Amino acid sequence: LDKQQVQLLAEMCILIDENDNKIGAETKKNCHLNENIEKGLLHRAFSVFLFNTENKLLLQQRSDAKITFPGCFTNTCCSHPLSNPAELEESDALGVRRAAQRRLKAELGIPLEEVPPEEINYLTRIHYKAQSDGIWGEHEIDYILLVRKNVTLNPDPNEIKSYCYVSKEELKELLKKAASGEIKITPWFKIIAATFLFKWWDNLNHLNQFVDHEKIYRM
Ligand SMILES: [Mg+2]
Repeated sequence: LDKQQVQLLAEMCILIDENDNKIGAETKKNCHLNENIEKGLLHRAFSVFLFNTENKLLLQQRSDAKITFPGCFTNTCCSHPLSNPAELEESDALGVRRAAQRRLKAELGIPLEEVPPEEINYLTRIHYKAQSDGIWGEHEIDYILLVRKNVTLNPDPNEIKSYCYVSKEELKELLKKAASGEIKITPWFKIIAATFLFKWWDNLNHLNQFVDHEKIYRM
């Protein structure tokens, strides 16, 4: 496996129960092993959907170095808060927003100053489980975050092998090519595009009717 990505496997994730209450901490490696997921290990995560002024969504294609879903197209950023004081903060989901700011800089090279927590809109949470291969997989309650800004980019090639802003029609053609096997997409992107994505995209200026901090949608 890629050395840089192997080093990130030692990061401490936040373990949660099924209602997103923190119950412990565990390494990223252990949180993504199917053998631990099969026993119910679950951690907190987030997914960013970043739109620019032209109302295009910023997608990334994961690098081939990623241990789970390498080379797959997905939304702007999908990662997780760490088990440290700053990112465990539950007030107004500030820990998750701080982690999103941190990873947007680490993966896409977006300056910390362009995406401070006050620019990151927490919409709702989705619970899902998937397998990448026989060894690795995912099991998380994902905080869906939305950003609307014309950021600057300087991505880390270790993280992504490409990025692109897409209009709604372009995302639709992308999804068609994924159905043909032409390209691959991640499960969390597939789930969200099939459920809430186009709904939020049509109301970027009035996301209020779409905010739900109470329910955890079980996908
Ligand atoms: Mg995860």
